[PDB]
Amino acid sequence: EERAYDKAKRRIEKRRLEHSKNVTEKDKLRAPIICVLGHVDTGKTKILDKLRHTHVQDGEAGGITQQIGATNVPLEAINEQTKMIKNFDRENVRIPGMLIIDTPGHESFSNLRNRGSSLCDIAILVVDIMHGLEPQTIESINLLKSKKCPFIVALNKIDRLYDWKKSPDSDVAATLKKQKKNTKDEFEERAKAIIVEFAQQGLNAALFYENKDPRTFVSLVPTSAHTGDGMGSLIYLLVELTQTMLSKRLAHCEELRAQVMEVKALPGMGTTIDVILINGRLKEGDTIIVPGVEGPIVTQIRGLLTPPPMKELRVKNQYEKHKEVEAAQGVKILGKDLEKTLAGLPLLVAYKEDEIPVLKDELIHELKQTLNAIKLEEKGVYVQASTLGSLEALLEFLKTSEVPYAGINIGPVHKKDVMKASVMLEHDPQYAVILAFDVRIERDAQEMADSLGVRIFSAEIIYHLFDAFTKYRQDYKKQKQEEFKHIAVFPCKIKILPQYIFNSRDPIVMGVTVEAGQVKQGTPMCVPSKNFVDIGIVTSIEINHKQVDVAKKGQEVCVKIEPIPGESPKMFGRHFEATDILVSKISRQSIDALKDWFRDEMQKSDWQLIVELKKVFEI
Amino acid sequence: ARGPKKHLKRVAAPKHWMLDKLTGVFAPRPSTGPHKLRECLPLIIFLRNRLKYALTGDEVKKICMQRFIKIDGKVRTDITYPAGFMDVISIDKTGENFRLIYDTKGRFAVHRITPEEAKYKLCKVRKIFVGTKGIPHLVTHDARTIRYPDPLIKVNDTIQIDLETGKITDFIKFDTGNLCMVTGGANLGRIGVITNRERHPGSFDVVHVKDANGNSFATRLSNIFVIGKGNKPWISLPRGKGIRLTIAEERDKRLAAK
Amino acid sequence: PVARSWVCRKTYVTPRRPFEKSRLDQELKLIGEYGLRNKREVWRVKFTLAKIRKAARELLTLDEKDPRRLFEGNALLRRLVRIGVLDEGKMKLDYILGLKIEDFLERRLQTQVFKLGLAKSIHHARVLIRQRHIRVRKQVVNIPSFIVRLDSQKHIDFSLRSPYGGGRPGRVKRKNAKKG
Amino acid sequence: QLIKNGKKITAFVPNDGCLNFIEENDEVLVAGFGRKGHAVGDIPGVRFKVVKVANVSLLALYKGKKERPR
RNA sequence: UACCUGGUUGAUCCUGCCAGUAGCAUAUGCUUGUCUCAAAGAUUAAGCCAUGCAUGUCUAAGUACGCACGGCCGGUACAGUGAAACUGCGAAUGGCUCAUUAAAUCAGUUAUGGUUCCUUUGGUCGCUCGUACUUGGAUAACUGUGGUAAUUCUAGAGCUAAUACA
RNA sequence: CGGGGAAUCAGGGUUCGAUUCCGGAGAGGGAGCCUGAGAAACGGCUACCACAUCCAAGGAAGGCAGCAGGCGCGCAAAUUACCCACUCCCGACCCGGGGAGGUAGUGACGAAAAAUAACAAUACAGGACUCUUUCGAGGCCCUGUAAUUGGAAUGAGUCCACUUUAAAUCCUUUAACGAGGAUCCAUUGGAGGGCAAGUCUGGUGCCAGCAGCCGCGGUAAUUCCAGCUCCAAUAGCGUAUAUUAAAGUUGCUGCAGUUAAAAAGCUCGUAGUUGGAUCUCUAGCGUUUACUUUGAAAAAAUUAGAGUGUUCAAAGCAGGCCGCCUGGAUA
Ligand SMILES: Nc1nc2c(ncn2[C@@H]2O[C@H](COP(=O)(O)OP(=O)(O)NP(=O)(O)O)[C@@H](O)[C@H]2O)c(=O)[nH]1
Repeated sequence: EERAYDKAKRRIEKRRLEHSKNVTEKDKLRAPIICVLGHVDTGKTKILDKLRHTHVQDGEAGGITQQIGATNVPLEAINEQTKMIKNFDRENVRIPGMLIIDTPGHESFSNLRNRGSSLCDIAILVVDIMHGLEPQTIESINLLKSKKCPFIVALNKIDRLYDWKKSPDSDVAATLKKQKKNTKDEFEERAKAIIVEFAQQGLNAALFYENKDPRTFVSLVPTSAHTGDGMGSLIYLLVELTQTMLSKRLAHCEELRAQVMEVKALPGMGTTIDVILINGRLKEGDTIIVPGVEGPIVTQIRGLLTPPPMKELRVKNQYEKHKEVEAAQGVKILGKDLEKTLAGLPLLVAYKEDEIPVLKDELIHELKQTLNAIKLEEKGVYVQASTLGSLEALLEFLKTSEVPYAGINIGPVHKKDVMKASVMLEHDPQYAVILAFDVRIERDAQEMADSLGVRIFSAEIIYHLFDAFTKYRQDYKKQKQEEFKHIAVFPCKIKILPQYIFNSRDPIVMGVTVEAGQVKQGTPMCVPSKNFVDIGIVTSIEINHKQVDVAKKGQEVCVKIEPIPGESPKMFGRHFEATDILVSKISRQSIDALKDWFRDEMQKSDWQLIVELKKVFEI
Repeated sequence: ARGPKKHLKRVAAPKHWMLDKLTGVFAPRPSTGPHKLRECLPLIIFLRNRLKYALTGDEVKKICMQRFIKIDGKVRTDITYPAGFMDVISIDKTGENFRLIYDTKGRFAVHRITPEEAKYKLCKVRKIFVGTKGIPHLVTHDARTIRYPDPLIKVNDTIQIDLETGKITDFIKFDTGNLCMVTGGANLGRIGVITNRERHPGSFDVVHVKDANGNSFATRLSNIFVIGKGNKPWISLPRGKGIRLTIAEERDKRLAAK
Repeated sequence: PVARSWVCRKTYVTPRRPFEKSRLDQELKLIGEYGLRNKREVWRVKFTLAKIRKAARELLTLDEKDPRRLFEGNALLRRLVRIGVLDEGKMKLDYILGLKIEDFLERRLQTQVFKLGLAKSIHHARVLIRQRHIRVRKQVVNIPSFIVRLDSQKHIDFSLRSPYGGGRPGRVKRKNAKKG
Repeated sequence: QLIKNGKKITAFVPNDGCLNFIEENDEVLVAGFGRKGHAVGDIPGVRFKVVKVANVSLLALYKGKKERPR
């Protein structure tokens, strides 16, 4: 037991010491993890499709992307695009090979709430000339500065001038020097502007072939989006930068540094995890401890799936089965009970060393700002998303918009999900909704939702889901205000304006000035002191001749009032005099009605009169 | 189901083979031949289970494909070939000849014969017909169709055929006071003498047989086979003389031997 | 379809009334006298006796000249003479009904090992058998519920390998001999 | 509210202080009380009793052999 | 082992059910040292399926001009092993599941003298009164030119076999 | 789906039978057909209906209720494993192939055997047997709540070597190690009655809870939450739910109907059921049945049951003797 635990800890220590003293040096380095960030529609992706030469870019059902993925380019492609311009080191032995990871950029869900699972060895920042710098670009370079990693900056829309001589697949220096002079001056002016715009943000940037001294300097590489001029210069500078800088960090050692990157629900596969397998020769039919939402899960690997080389984790491709796999690749893993898991955490692979635990409180420190904040105890909206990243994005939107959420799930919508939305319906009718992002609605779920009072918000583009939800909030506010009206009588204290033209009865035309609160139509009124005599439902409030919705805290409003059908209507002089005060009839029902769901239209700093009038009306 | 069945489950095989439950799921499945699937014996069973020569199924085809085994003086390499009642299995390698006779308890017994007796076989005639310019024909229980039979041979008579040729040497009429053997029902394998038959028109004829030990039993006509003329058999009998002795003296005999 | 048999049988019947003084006593006497592990072992012998008695009872109803009754009766009596709960004198079917649980519990290897004076207590015998010290004929048995045959009684000897009989010191004696 | 037919029932929590371990909007396995779908000696108009809470047995939470998953 | 016990009353004797008692199956709780035997997505959804596999096959004995191999003997049509393809046979068995189905299915008993039947095993196969020492044409395989984003898609061109087709 | 059967059980019965053997049916729903001896075939095709895959938008391709596996559904069910070696099937075929099938993995569905100590030596204001009237006397026989004393025996684990196996595993076999809180630790439910076991001691105060039923809790709780002790079954024991016996509370055997629940308000009457004595063989018959006794026919498996030391047993159909003598009954 404890002696097995003690020797288990000591043999773990032996293994990691062996895996530290192993340490293979002298070339054969690890493939760097090249990250790519942007604003919204800069060109952070589709440049990757141009690198890998993939025809399908526009097949996203929208201009924006909503997931992480690694394209996995391997040396033949590097050599193929290298031989085109042929700079340095023909058939270089020293190159591991390239691994590019694509990141989705957007204002909402704050650039994938990133937290870009760090591991951004070489970060590529699209600047995109046409629009200059962007707020997500400044917050991205702030994030890149927060954890000090080396990153470079690439331009995208250099050909978009109308006058660029589009000579594709050639040197940037050549293509720039083969244009007219005025355009070069315009490019060097906006280059200077970008250099100053980085210089002010605690950087030192320059144009990729001057000095260069990339120790302190950063490389402004001009690239064309559509044509592909600079793609050679890009991959050259990437391999050069990685060869020069990352000489020791990228050693092919034998530690266990597999990281959980994405979680996906695929048909006939269960719940699959995309992992960037960096260090650790993990085997098919070997136990792994995946860090979960509701504690860690012991998972048995059924097998290793990899997409074809120069292809993304975008569209369901012919994923080839691999029994085992070396530590330089990004692979998809599937097993048993991978339901609730956390993204951007390291993955421990375990042999038969009798259960090696307790590495979670040492990970879960100040990264608790995730799905774990679930209020099953309380009420809330139901949320579903294609991948986990999207689910986090929806929850942090709900957090920002101030709405509680009860249940969350990954994959398509089912009859249990609409039943959880139904069991909510009893508590708060508004909250009984399902926010479904880029997932297949089922017929049985949809027909069960339509048969009950449960609405589902289906949308592939996240803008539609946000807009649809907010529209529903305003629609429910309108649906609440109208058809549940005049019960919130609203606080009203009227002072009589003496020597005004009175209409006696049927109707009563009364010239008044409000002293406490504001006065609108349909508020019942009462006179105290003379017992408690009542005038039910004021019909219209008018200034001089014109109609008004509210009183302006001391207005000369002539109000038309028709007392409710009783045995006798009340008369001026006989029952109530000009000296007597006019006070609104506020009860437990009315105060409770105007307490909740009247906090936006409700008065600003006059509240106290309610507490001051409920005490005299006895509440 | 569609078309004919090709398999046979082990427990669904006929009981007189004495296949055990655990050895497999399937059985031998006797192939089409002269004798019925229910009332035949695959060579795989005879070699492997009865003679104890082969251990596995491969050794049986390794024996048979080397062409050491004849049935009625004709070489058969089919390991699931049906050899039934009165069929003479000949192993000319080891010079051993067996005739398939049912024993008292109602199963094919490993009954050896002299090589001189492995020359002929007895056969019960099923029908008699004539056709195409009137050469009369005969058909027997082991499906041997013979042309120009002796006109004294009527239906339910027995004929003795030389195995090297296909011609009738001698024949026995089915009359009162003739040695017969039962080949179907409760009384299967019992040898006795005919006393009488009771003809039931439009139904099965029932015969009464008296045993050598004063035991009298009845049987259907179809399950009778004349083996001897008068009381003397024309073939050798099994270890027991076809005498159904009861469980009482079965125990007495077994305890006496001990 | 699979080439496996599913022929499994329950060997004990639980009592109708779970808590009943007079009964619990009677079972605990049997355990105490013959050092049995649990009340399952008493119910086992009750169930086997009951089945033998039911077989005798359903044989009695048939006529005295019936071949089936004669054969079955003789076979049952032969087996009960063979196991050693009767003798040649009292070998009538009627006397099968006059047996009891004591007669069957006497024939346990545990009981015989105690009664022949190999073990010096009813509890020691069960351990000695279970520890692979005892052997019948040339066969080393470690089954307390081994029901000994009448003719197999006259040789229960210590298994030759055994320290007690065979002449080879065990772990304790070896360890004490090395540290001696 | 049940999962299959989605209709409302009232279930009696068994042992002392077991109500503390349950919270509103949790997944709960309920069993028949014992009298074949009839009432109990004291508690009127209930047929059912809670056996598991949030995929954990109430006996385990009562005896402290497990802890409510967080 | 042909068995009963608590509960209406201040107490009694009843009718009468509720409760207890034991067995058997499905679930489930907590516990779990050794060894043999062993059921297992039937109930609800005969609801829906990614992926891999589950039906193929050659002897001396239908067709061998693939140098894919080396071998005679060198004027010997065809030494042999044999991919590919044509030809023959199998794929209608096996396995799965229980939606259907109420004199239907099915079970025991009889009938085909009212029918078909690959295969095996026997019988029959100059019983017919009128180029033969071996007749004719093609198409695969192979070579060569192709189309389509795409499939176990296939067109055109040049040879050559039969137990294929005549 | 129907049978062979299963659970329960005095005799009679009641309930279950999707599920390994037999027969039927259908491959998402219907319909139509080619080939062939055999199909209205779906791991064949053709169309429509419902779902759904790829796409260059022109067209292309679909069928797990085969084995794995996944989603859904729900209280409810295993590995994307290895092999044709066994049992058999198919082919031109001793030679090839087979998720039929076999072998492992998951497996407290359930069934059989069976650990968690045994013996010896010490003292009892211990018990019985002998002496003395009592006190008080012993190698005659028992005893425990001794962490007292002692060596003897040993499987669980660790791990050579085999044997087993297509290759492995498990078992059996056997070197080395392995028992003094033998801490190498036995649980699950009860202790008022039903019903075996405490009117012991803290706590709470008709609150918390227990309680299948009757009932217990309102300041001395035999029943709640705990401690200690005891009882029950024991590697298992609770709980829920369908079902059987109990139920002579579905009554044919075998129940009720004056008042407990119950005989129509009354009579006629068709179908239905029931119905008084009596009558002592010449190849065809005798007036024909029901009834009863005998005979042949009736798949194995299952059930009863003969034989057989699986090390015993549940099982299995084997085995036994110094090349032999057997069995694979019987009902
Ligand atoms: N000429 C030119 N085309 C551009 C430029 N930027 C984008 N495009 C084109 O505009 C279209 C949509 O841009 P896209 O690459 O999807 O932008 P993104 O910022 O990568 N989008 P996402 O958020 O999905 O990553 C594509 O056809 C792309 O090639 C640019 O600077 N110049």
